[PDB]
Amino acid sequence: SPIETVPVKLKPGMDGPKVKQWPLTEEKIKALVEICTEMEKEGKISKIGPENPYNTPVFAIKKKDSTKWRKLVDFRELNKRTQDFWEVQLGIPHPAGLKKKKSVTVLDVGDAYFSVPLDEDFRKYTAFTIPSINNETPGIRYQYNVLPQGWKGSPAIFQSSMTKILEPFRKQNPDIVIYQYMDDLYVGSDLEIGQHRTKIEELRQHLLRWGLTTPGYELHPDKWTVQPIVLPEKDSWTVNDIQKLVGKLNWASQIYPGIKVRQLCKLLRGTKALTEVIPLTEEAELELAENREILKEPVHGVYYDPSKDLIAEIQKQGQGQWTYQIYQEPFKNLKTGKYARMRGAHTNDVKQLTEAVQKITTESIVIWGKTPKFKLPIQKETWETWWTEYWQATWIPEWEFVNTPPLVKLWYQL
Amino acid sequence: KISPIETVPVKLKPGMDGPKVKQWPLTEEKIKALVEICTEMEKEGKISKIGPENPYNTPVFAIKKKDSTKWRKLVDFRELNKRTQDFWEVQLGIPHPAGLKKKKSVTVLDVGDAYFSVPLDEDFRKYTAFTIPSINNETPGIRYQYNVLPQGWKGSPAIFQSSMTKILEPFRKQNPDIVIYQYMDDLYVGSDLEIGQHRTKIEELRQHLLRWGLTTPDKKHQKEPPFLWMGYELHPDKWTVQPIVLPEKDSWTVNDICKLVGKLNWASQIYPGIKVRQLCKLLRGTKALTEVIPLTEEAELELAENREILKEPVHGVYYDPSKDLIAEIQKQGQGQWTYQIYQEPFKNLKTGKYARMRGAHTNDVKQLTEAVQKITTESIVIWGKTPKFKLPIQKETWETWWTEYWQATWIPEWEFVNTPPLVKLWYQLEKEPIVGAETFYVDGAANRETKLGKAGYVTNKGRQKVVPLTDTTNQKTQLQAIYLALQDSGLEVNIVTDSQYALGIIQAQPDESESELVNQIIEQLIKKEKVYLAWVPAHKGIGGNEQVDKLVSA
DNA sequence: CAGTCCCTGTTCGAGCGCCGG
DNA sequence: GCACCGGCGCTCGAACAGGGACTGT
Ligand SMILES: Cc1cn([C@H]2C[C@H](O)[C@@H](COP(=O)(O)OP(=O)(O)OP(=O)(O)O)O2)c(=O)[nH]c1=O
Ligand SMILES: [Mg+2]
Ligand SMILES: [Mg+2]
Ligand SMILES: [Mg+2]
Ligand SMILES: [Mg+2]
Repeated sequence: SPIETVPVKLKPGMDGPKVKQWPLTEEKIKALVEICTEMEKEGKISKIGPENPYNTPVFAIKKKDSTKWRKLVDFRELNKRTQDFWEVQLGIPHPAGLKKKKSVTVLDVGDAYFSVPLDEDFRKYTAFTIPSINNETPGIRYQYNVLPQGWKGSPAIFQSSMTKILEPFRKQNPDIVIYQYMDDLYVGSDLEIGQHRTKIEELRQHLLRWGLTTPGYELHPDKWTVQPIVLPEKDSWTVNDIQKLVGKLNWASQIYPGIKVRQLCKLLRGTKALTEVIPLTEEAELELAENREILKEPVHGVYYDPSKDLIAEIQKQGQGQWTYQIYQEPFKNLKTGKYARMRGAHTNDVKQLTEAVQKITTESIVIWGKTPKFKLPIQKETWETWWTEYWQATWIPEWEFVNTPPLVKLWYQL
Repeated sequence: KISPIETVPVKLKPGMDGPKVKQWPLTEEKIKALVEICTEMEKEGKISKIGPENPYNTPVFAIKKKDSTKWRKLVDFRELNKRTQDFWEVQLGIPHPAGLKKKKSVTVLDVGDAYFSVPLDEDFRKYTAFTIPSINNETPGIRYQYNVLPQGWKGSPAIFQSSMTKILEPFRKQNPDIVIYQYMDDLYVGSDLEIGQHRTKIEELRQHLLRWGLTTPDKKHQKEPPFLWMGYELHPDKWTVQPIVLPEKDSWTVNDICKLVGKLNWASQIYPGIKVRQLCKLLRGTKALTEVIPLTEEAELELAENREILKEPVHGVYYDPSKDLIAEIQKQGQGQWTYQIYQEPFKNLKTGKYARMRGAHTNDVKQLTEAVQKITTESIVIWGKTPKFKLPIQKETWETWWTEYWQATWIPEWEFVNTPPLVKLWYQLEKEPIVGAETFYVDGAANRETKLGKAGYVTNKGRQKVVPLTDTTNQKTQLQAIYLALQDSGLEVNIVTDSQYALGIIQAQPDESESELVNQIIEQLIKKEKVYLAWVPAHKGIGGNEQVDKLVSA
């Protein structure tokens, strides 16, 4: 709806997104057609022809505590292509405070963008296409007229108005922290579990009051905490046990350079049978516990660098357990952690992977204000086929796939 | 009649001008036959005569049409296509008859002179200038530019399809129950109306299309049960493919094996059992398309086996959304799979084939899994849903696989079908080291400058063995040493290596491979009873590993 | 110890064909 | 001496990555 739009540039050297629309299920094409026919009548999107060379895929998800479908667009590409606009020109400050909070509620304030108009010279970049079941008709192309939900540039433009709406609430609640990441609003407090819930209720009202709708849940930062690398505690040690132990230690030495293995290798002199029991020597016993000591106190010299990318590797541990590590430069981890099976959901390794992905990303937003690039333990096709069945987030992070077997039953396990 | 629809605004890539390429000399038959096409279009206003103010030129030619008699004017815009702005292709795929639902009345129409009935952007008409040379080249030939959509330009299909959708948008509003499968100018219009009342909407649709410039000549399938649409023959109950003639010849060139695999693949759509892997092996080693290649023995068998599937009529039934979708998979040969999507026992919808060899070292399970995926993906494309699978694998085989594998894996709702050859895991390495089994420490090195190498083992009991190797690599030698440790051992072995690479291959439990060395290491592991494989860090003081390292150094 | 070579494994797009228009 | 666009298959080569050796000051 008309006022004054902001001139949005693309970096001279980069071209707009040109991504192919992947296949969608009937249940969700129908959903998209309805949402799009609605959104067009309202004037949010417009029909375009093939002379617009750009595309960005669309789909639909079904959020938790919702039976209504949500139109999600995979803007990942356009974001990479407009990062000077959203990171440099119009940055959104990240508070180091919500990490230190007790409870943080996330709010889907994405609805607010549909009021603000998008620059004409940019509407072209936000083009998408709905497919048709069994290719009855060619795809129906559309483009945004308003700010899009999924673009990292929408909150950037809305900052102006968002800070105004939020100021009277902040003036009387200076102790409460509000961070904005895309369609979401992270709101944290050092208050009581019950009093938090009502301040959130007041905030909802405050926004609903300023014209913005917002249709235990909430995150507990300090209830996550970094889990260490740990060595087993055997009563008696075998040849095999010592070798597996030496392996763990050898890779671990790439993280903590002070770990010595010498005396453990001294116990392994000559070709012994794998199940022969070797008792521990005086110095071997000292090196065991001394190495364990270095794995008790985490690696020093781990500083976030806001220009460098966040990287995350996940490991499938089996029986519903999944471990993760986030770093920027290898062996120098910023955060490490587990991921347990949620109560009531059916066992599907992909649901678990996607769930894990979303958790870690949320943590990464809350902690750093950025999303990580994921090194996923799954084959490309397997993921590309079922990830959208379990997705419930408004953002989508970067990912690559990796096949790497567990040589040393992953430093992370039992 | 040319369409009164608004033009799609076209631009040329920034800083580039239009084509100034000369017309090549043509055949007298073709030139004479192209003057008729151009005279017909001028009087109909489809092209326009241009004077000395148009510096552009592009060559034209003509191809014969599918049913002959009439020509097709083509323009070699390979040059303008380069200087023209990119488009976004609106055609996302080819419609499949297995996706069509059972209709009471059908009529498939084709729109004659399709592209030559849609306006071209008034501003862009200049670069679409061509030249028809005279009968014997006297003075200049007639010039001409386009006022309509040219056959051979990058922008043409996307603009036409898009222009066809805007044409059928008003008619569909007034007729929601009518299914118009539109692919270019080929409209399969199908309804649940009675034959008399159906034929009336078709005349309303015909008249609608003629108000829009789009003519439908009297070569529109009326009510003729053998409807030829999209390379198929559609009967009211069932559909089949159009006649597929596979050519028999004594000597074959590489261009022919390409043509045969492509034909065979097309026919995989509904003829179950098609195999191409051995025929496809003849395209290996690049070579010329003109060069003759001899048909090997295993490929002669396959072409004969495929010839046998083809001389039999097979049909596929249409879709019933009130009934659910079933997909079934069979193992063919090595790395080859066939599936079939049905709703009822002998009544198939579509059949298929999965033969991709992704990776150097895979297994049946891994392959069955990517087969399941290929279907799921294309099922969502045709019916908008995923099917229930009937798979040749045990619930317990699958369970041992996924719970033990390091990648995340999943196959949808499926049921075990007891149809041999079954998909199984041929071995399973031990979680813990075998007590009462000999421990084999293995390593194997190679000199990268002389291409020579050694590979061997040393055991706890005192057993030892090193072997010289000819044209090896450092990785092959470490693989050779696992092979040795497996030959010279009992039913129960314990092998300990310092190679990530090798162990990595074996941990993934391969049952096939591109490498013969790896193939026989598998053959050996299957022959065993209990095998425990483990890893150790290279240049550390691991007594056992250290001993073999020295031995393989010279 | 660091670059550097080789091996081996990937992923992408190109090229050819098939079918459709 | 020959156009376009789409989907699929199949092979090849480019580009890239990781590990183990090598070499070198
Ligand atoms: C098969 C084919 C189609 N096309 C496009 C352009 C045609 O206008 C359109 C439809 O092709 P056809 O319908 O096969 O040809 P047409 O409609 O122009 O004329 P008619 O009905 O008289 O056969 O498809 C090409 O550009 N080249 C081709 O070789
Ligand atoms: Mg036609
Ligand atoms: Mg046609
Ligand atoms: Mg060695
Ligand atoms: Mg060595």
